[PDB]
Amino acid sequence: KKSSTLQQLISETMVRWAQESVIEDPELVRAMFVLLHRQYDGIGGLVRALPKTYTINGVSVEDTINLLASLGQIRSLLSVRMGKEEEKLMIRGLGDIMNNKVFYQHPNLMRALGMHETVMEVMVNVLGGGESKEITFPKMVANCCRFLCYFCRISRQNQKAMFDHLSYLLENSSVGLASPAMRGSTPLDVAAASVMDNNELALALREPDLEKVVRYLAGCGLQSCQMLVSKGYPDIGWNPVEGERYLDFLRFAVFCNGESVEENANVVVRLLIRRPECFGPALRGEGGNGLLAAMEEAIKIAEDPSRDGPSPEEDDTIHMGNAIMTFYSALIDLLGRCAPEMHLIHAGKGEAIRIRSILRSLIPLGDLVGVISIAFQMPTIAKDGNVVEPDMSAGFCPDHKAAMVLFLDRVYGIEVQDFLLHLLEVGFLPDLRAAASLDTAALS
Amino acid sequence: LSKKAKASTVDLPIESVSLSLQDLIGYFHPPDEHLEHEDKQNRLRALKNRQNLFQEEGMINLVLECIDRLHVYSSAAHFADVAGREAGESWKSILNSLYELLAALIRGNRKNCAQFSGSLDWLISRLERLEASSGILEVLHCVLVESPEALNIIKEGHIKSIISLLDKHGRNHKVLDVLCSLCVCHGVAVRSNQHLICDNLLPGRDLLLQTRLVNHVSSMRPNIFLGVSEGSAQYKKWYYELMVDHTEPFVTAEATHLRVGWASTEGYSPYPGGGEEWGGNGVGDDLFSYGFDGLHLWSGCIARTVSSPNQHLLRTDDVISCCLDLSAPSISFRINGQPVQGMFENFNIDGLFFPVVSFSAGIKVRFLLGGRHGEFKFLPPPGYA
Amino acid sequence: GVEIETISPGDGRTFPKKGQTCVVHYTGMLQNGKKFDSSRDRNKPFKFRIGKQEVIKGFEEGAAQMSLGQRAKLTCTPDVAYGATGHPGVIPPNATLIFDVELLNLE
Amino acid sequence: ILELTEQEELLKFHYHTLRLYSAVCALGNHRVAHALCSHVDEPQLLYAIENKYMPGLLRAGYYDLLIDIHLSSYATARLMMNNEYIVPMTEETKSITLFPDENKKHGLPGIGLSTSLRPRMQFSSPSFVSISNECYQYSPEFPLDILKSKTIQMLTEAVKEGSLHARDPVGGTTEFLFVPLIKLFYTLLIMGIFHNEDLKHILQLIEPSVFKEAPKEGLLQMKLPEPVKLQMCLLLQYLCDCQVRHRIEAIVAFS
Amino acid sequence: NLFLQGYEKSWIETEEHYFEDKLIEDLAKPGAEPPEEDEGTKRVDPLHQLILLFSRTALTEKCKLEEDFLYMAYADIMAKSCHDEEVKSFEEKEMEKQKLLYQQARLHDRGAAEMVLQTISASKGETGPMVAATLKLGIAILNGGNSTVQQKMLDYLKEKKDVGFFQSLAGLMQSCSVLDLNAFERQNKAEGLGMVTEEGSGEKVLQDDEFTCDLFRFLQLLCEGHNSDFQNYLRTQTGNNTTVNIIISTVDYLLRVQESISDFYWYYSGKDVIDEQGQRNFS
Repeated sequence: KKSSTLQQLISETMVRWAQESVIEDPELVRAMFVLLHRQYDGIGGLVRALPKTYTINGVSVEDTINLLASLGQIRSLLSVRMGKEEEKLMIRGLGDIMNNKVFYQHPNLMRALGMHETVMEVMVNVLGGGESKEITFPKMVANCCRFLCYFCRISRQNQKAMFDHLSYLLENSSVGLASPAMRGSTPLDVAAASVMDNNELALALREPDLEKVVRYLAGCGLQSCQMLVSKGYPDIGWNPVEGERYLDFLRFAVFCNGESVEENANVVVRLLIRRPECFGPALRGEGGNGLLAAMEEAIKIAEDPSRDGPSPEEDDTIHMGNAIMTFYSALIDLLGRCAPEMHLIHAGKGEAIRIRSILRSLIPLGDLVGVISIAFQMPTIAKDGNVVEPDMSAGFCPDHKAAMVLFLDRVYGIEVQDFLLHLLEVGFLPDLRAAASLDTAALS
Repeated sequence: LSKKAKASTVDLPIESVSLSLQDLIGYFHPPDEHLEHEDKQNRLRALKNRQNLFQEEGMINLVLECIDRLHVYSSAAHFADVAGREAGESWKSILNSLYELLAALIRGNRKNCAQFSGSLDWLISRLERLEASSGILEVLHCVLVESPEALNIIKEGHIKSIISLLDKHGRNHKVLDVLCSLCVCHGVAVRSNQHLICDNLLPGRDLLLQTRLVNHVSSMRPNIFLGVSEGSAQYKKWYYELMVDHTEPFVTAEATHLRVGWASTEGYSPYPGGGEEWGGNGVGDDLFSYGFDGLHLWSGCIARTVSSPNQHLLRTDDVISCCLDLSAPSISFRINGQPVQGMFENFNIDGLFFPVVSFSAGIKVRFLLGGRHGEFKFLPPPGYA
Repeated sequence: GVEIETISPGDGRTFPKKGQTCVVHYTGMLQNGKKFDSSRDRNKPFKFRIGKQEVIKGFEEGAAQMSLGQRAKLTCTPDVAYGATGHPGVIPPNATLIFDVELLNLE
Repeated sequence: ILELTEQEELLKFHYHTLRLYSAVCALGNHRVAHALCSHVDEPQLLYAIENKYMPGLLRAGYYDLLIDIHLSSYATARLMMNNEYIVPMTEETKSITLFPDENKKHGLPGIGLSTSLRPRMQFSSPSFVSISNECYQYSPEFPLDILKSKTIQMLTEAVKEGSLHARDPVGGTTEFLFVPLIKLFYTLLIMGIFHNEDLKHILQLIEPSVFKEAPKEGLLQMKLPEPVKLQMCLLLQYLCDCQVRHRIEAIVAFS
Repeated sequence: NLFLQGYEKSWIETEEHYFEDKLIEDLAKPGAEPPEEDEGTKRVDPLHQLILLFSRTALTEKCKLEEDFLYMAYADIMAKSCHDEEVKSFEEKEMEKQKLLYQQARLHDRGAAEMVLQTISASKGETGPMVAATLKLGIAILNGGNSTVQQKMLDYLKEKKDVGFFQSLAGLMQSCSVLDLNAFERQNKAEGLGMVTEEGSGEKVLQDDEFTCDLFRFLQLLCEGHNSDFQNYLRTQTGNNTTVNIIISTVDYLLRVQESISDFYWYYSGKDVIDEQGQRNFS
């Protein structure tokens, strides 16, 4: 009786070879025993293949073939060194995958193909190449981060798959934070999109990651920005442009879907108070003038051309006062979102009361009242019918006051009638009056 | 010695340096393959630790300094003029041993290969020198096989120098191995390096050996043997005809070969001279044969275009008439009764002559030799037999 | 700048007229005699239609000055084919190209 | 070149030149492959593959060059695409069943109707008279049917001759005779050119008794060296993968 | 697609067939050796070759231990072949012991103890599936207190003077996990929210119970039967340059587990009823 089966034939042949001769090449031994194990574990083939099995309708066959060809190009281009032409090919292929429709329609196939793994492998190669030489081919990092952010936004399961790869992204979070126009194109943005609007992932967030982010933020307050001081921006001791990004990540970590994850908020508050350098020079406590004086100083910087600009493409001119103001607004927003919910305070949990007391000690009421009292500068029309427009990319923005209001509502609370009247008079009526004055069709 | 202190005052421990270099080569010698696997692993760990300690103590820079100090002298004779005669003889051996030690120190250690990246450019600057070419090539191969960074330092000028090493030093497979290592390292291909190597080496077609398929060519000749000498009873003029019954232009990818004319023996031996026994050579491919293909006159493997009425490469139903005169060295042809406008003169008449046709596969021809053997379609020229 | 000497005669009337696909077997060799290209090796005839700059201009008018069924050898001066740069990897710079071309069919 | 059996230096230099020719076009350098098509031509490659008196080193080098210039780029893509099963739902997919007929007898591996999506095969015609550069995409074209027929004939001859244990294997050694040939056969099988009766004949060559269609010794029982044993293991791995793909397609058909 | 996934998990994974003992018995047969032209020393059997390959891979010097699916599968196969697992009589139990001693002999006669020591040594104190499989194989070959295996392991350790083995053991002890009240509270919050991942939430508390139990069962079997020599060796490795106190490390891990259990008890102190997940964590 012959084997009559390929399985039995392999099982006989490999054993016969091994018992006939002592194989010297380790690769032959490995291959023979792998094949024998596959014959004796035939259910292994199914249990391994089925996870990577997908089904599509006939109408999407051509579109799937195009996506598979693009993925094959990107995969094959992992065996070649990073270069100009390879950069161009990565960019065209990733763009084709984005433009393709099955990428949106079938996220499960996209995840089963291991596409995010390939994109992040390209990113790892680019970032590793020249660690001491800073970053080369900076448009790979941008395009790959954008692709991964869209991949996260497609589906929740893809978001969890990207969350699995979190430690590396936070380790290289400082790739392109200082350079503008890269928003949504840095690994920190990928991490933020991976932990965005997911209670399960926010709760799965660990303490060491928050510690890493807090240390990066503390460094951004202790040390100036090397690239800005090299390009000629005036030197200040801290780095608002990166501090703002690191604060936005913590905002997304602590605040989710309208409520606040107390587990992730308490840790952030404790780390921030442990390292007071994260609060900026005004709030360090070592003779800091205060938030109200700091924002007035930033306004004066905004009018001053010398300190606002480098004074040796428009986005390259980082308006220094606006950067400081945005940093302070982001810090206040993060703290307000970390403030506990009022129902827990009603319940009387001691930890929430302690956190609220800490926040109130950190930020006095008067400073918030003053910052709310500060007003903008209205655009006006000349003779000619051309309304002059103060640069919105600079100057004081209503978004800055929005964070102040959020903190005031979430921490201090408006529960006293004369206090509400005083707040109204000092800061809310002037804003509404300015809005009403800006109601003309030309100014609208 | 460079500062020109007198020779006997300066002391050069030549023998000590040679013996120490040999001992260090033995120290860094790689393990033998017949050793058992555990011994393999132990010796490999010991060699790796030795290399790491030497690199941390900076034993590689000292070797480079000695090498640089030794290359200031152009030749062994010059070094023997400056230093002593014994140093003169030992100078080549010491220089080779230093390069061997460098190769043994950097081989198999990725960290050392990476730290040698900065010094790569200085190393390849003396590749042209015959005194150190082999050692420099070995060191470069050892660096490139294991240092992915090194390929990022190797540039277009270095690739050109490596290629020109083949042109100036002749065929050497180690340069080819270095060029192969340049293309791909650790499964990753450097496309810029591939493009430069291709565009700088391949188009020349002057260094690498070339290959092509050549149709086999055979030769048909009659028994007659024609010669001229003083006091010899042989007529000086002869004439025969060839008829082409059928000829396929392209039986294979190459053009069909069909040449007719006269060939000359060497001396008085009955063997054709000056040509290979077998291959792609036929009538006119040497200086002992003279041929016609219908468009060109073939002699000495050189073809010159000759005009004729209605020029065409030999086709079906063509009558070729060949005329040989030995009174004055002269070979002339005539196609289909129309005389071709070219002829040979002043060729060697020492040897014997005979008709010959050379061909590849796909011909159908007949020898119209005259008389009982044939009938001439065109009546022979006057005085021609 | 293209000289043509016939190797085998053709009909002499059916010249290539414009907007027409030409079926040719060609064999390209450098001036020294080294072959670099041949359609007979690939064993499929070459197709190109006239006036659209698909092929080199020497091969253009050298095939245009021909007739159906005619075999001829086409000598191309460097300025008509790969003038100064040359073809990367195959043709060296400033090279004169020799082509053996047969016009099998016109459609 | 057959004379190079006695000139050692020329043989070594030419073998390393062939290796360099492979290296420059390694890993999908299609422009370099198109350039090398001028130097090493199709008729030369076929002659080198078919010839019996060629030295072993040159034979292996020419086999590797033929694989690298023409058949490596698509084989690599299909190998990277192998472990993934995207099957459309069509009539052909629904018609697929685990077993061919009523009795539970295994069908011959590879043979059957497979509807899983696989990479497209596209080749470019290498010509240096055309000016357009669109030909630089896609590897150069080759006569795959002729290559298939020659590979089958050569394997049939080699299996029969090697069993007699002659003293003159092609290339001088059994390794030189078998490794390049099995490598070309494995590359073609991976590409998927083999179909129907060709697959049946080559499986009969691999093993007569087992793959017998409804003495003679196959490749598995001829006591081959270790390098050829590794290639046989690769071939058997591919056969097992084909069986797994058929099983997956039948499961999707039932679903 | 949903049916493919569900069918996979529910049927293909759950399908179980037993082949390990037959495969090992067929792999251990010296096949037609006298008919073969051995003409020298006895050729090693295929199982011996597999063990030698796996041992050489571990002995190869390298910074980290890479996951090898071949080792992952074959260690499991060999462990299942060893164990192959109402009141029984004296003869029945003694037959069970004798059959186990032969099923273990088939592997410790070919160098399995040296492999399971080498892999643990090369692990360098990094918890992983390779270490888990090696520990399971060691337990399988050491069940019942195999004196021959204990002697082989002790002789190997003393002869090659390996400190990496004990260092890796200490690192694994440190890496072993305990109850995590913070993770438990986060899982409870997620469950209260309503989107529940039972596969993910459960594993976070007490990360690797099976790994910890196997790691300590290996250590107990290493001294099983009152092996005084190895008991003293675990305390103080006399020959080696560096000594690691495995006994004190075990005591420290016990102290950490006690604190974790006490904290969990304090969290359930006020609550009158213990939930099912809390009961599972306690168990």
